Amino acid sequence: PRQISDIKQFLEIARRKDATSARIKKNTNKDVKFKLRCSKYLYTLVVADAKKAEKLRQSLPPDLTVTEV
Amino acid sequence: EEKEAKELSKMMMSNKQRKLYSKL
Amino acid sequence: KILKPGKVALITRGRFAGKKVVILQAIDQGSKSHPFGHAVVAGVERYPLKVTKSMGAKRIARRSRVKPFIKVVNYNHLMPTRYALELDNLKGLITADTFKEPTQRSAARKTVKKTFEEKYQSGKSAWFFTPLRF
Amino acid sequence: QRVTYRRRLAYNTRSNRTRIIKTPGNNIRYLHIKKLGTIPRCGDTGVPLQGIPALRPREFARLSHNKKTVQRAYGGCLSANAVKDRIVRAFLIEEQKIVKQKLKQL
Amino acid sequence: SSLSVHSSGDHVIIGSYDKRLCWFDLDFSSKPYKNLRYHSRALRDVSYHPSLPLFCSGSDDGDVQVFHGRVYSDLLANPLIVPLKILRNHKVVDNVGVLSTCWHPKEAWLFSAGAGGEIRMWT
RNA sequence: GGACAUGGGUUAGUCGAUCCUAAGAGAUAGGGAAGCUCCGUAUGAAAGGCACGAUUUUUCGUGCCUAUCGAAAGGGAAUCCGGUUAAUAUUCCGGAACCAGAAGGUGGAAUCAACACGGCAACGUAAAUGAAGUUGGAGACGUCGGCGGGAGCCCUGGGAAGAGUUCUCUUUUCUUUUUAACAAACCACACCCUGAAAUCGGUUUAUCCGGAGCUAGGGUAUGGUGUUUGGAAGAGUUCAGCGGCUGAAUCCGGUGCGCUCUCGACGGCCCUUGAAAAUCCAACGGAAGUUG
Repeated sequence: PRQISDIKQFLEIARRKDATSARIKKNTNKDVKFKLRCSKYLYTLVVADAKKAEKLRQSLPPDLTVTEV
Repeated sequence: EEKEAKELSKMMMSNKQRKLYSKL
Repeated sequence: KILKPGKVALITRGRFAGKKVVILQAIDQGSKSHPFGHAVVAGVERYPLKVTKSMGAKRIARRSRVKPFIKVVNYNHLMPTRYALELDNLKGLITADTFKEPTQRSAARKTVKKTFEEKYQSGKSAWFFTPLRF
Repeated sequence: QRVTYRRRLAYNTRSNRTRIIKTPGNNIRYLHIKKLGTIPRCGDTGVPLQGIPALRPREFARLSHNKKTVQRAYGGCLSANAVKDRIVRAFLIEEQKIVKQKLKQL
Repeated sequence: SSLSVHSSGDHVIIGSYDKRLCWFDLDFSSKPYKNLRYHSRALRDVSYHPSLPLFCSGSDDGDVQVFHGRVYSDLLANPLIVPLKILRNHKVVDNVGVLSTCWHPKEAWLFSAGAGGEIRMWT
C-alpha cells in the first residue's frame, strides 16, 4: 500500500482510469482516511481536518464509487 | 493573437508538434 | 613549482579519473571555499576517436569533436606531467567568479571546447588528446 | 507458543532460514527468509565496493544502472584506490618506455 | 537558482540554471506541477507579485518572461499558468543578463536589474 | 475403533518437483570381444557457429571463434494477514502485495556543445545510447571461542476489562491487552578531506593501530528482524447489553552474564585451509547512430 500526502494527488489518481473504488474511513480520533483502490496499489490519504474532509469528498468525481466505513 | 497562438508551448514535450509548422 | 598555468596533468580521483587536464590557474595558497592547495583545470571528458586516410570529411569531423570539462581539483588528486600545453585563448578566462556564475561556467566550457577544436585539428598536443589506457 | 516450519523442508539448512513474527491475530509464526545479499567485491584488492547495496545476484537486475555502479572509471568493478593505482602505474610505465625508446633509438 | 513563494503559501516557483522555471503545487505533488524551458540561457531569478496574479523570470539572456498565474483555493481548480509577455531590449555584459527582478507591492510594475548597471521599470 | 459397510474429501505464477550442477552414472568418436557385451566421455572425430555484402561469371563470396542423466536437505525469481470445511489451505474466500516475460502507449529525461550534471574527494542524483571482444564480481562456502546489535520469548511497574479468593489477610491472584508480507521516509568496523604526531598516543573483554599519515575535526558508503507512517482496525482479542444488531476497551512504560534465532566486528586452530554449475550484475572497449 501507498500513502499520499497531497490532496490534489489523490484527486489526480482518482481521475486516472485505473481507479476502481474509494473508501472513507472515520476513525475514533476524528481523522478520516480516504482510500482509493487502483489496479496496483491502495492509495491512502490521511486527512486530519474535518472541513478539508467533506470538500474533498464532494471533490471526488461523481462516477467514482465512494463507500462508507 | 498570432504571437500568443505561436507561443503557447506549455509543458508537453512529445505533444509539441511544431515540426509540421516548420515544414508545411 | 611543477604545477603552473599551462602544465598538463592527470586526475586520479573523482568522476574524471584518468583524464588529462591543463592547469588553467593554480591556487596553491588555498581559498576560503577550498581550504587546500586546489587548482582549476580544463580537461577532455570524451577523447576524439581515431581517424584514417579513408572516411569522408563528415565522418572525420564527426569523430574529431571533443567534449571538455572544467573542474577545481586538489593537488593530491592531480598527477603532474612533463608535457605542457599553452594557448593565449585559455589564459585568465577562469576564476572563482566564473564558477559562481553558472553562465560563465558554461561559456568557459564552450570556449575550452572550441579552443580544443582548433588545437586538435592543427595537430598539436597529440599526446594530450590521446586517451590513457589503464 | 511453539512454531512449525511453513514448508515441507525439515532440517534447518542454509536455505531453510526462518524468522519469528507476531501476526495481527496474536500468533507466533515463522516467516521463511532468504540468505543475505552480498556487496560486490573489488576486482584487484578484493575488498567490498563502496556505494553499491548488498543484494542477491538475480536481485541486482531490478536496480537502475546508477545504483549498481559508481561514476568513475571501472566504477562498480574496482575500488577508488585500485583505480588510482591503475592510473598512476599506467602513466609512469608509459613514461618509462618513452625514455627507454629515446635511449635505445640512438 | 532561486525560489519564490505564492502569497497563499501553497505554491512555489523554482528558477534554475538549466533554463527551467518550475511550478510546484505543495498540495499536488513533490514533483513539479509544470516545467517551462523557454529561456535560452541560465535563469537567474523568479519573483511573484505579492497581490496581482503575475510572476516573472529573469535570465542571463536578457529576456524577462512574464507569466499570469491564477490560483484558486478549490481542489478542482489547478493553477492556470499562461504566458503574458516577453520583455526584451536588455543588455548582456560578460555573458550576464537579467540578474534580479522585483515586483511593486501594489501595482503591476517590474524592476529589472541588468549587468550594465541599468534598472528597468516595466509598467 | 486405524475394524466392517456407505458416501465424501487433497484447489498454488509465489510451497516443492521441474532448472542447475556434485560425487557418480552414461551414449556418441573410436578400439576390443566367438559373442552376450566391454572399454572409452573433446578422446587419433570433418563433433557449429556468428557477422558483412547495390546481386557475385543472376552455379556465394569475405571475415571472426564439451551429450545427457544424477540433490522433494546443496544452488535457486516471486505471498502475506484474517476468515472459511464434517474432512483442504502460504493453494479456497476477503483484503493486501510480489515476480518474470511481452508489446506498444502516456508523462518526464538526454541530444544541432551527438550520448546528463554535482562533489577537492570518498561518491551522489528519476532518467543519463554502448555491438563484437575481453575481464571482474556475485552465486560460493570450514570449525571453535568469547563480545556487541536486533527479533521473539521470559521477566516487570501502572491503567483498563472480566474471572478466582475473601473466618482473617492480601490497592492481589489469574486471564485479556495483538499488528503480517509489502510500500515510503529515516537512521555510525571500512573509505575520503584538512593536519602532521615522542613528554608517543588511540584503543578492545581479548594488543592491535599510526610519517604507507595516528589522535582530533568534518565528510562518504553500507542500512533492517530499527523508528515513524501506509497496510490497519474495519481485523483479531476481551467484556457489557439487545433480538443478526448495539456499546465500550484493545493503554503508557521499564529491565538483563536470561533463552532461542539471527546479525556485526573480531580472536584461535590446521603437514586438515574447509564444492561446482545454472543464473545475475558490472567494468574495459568503441561498432553503430526544425526533424529525428
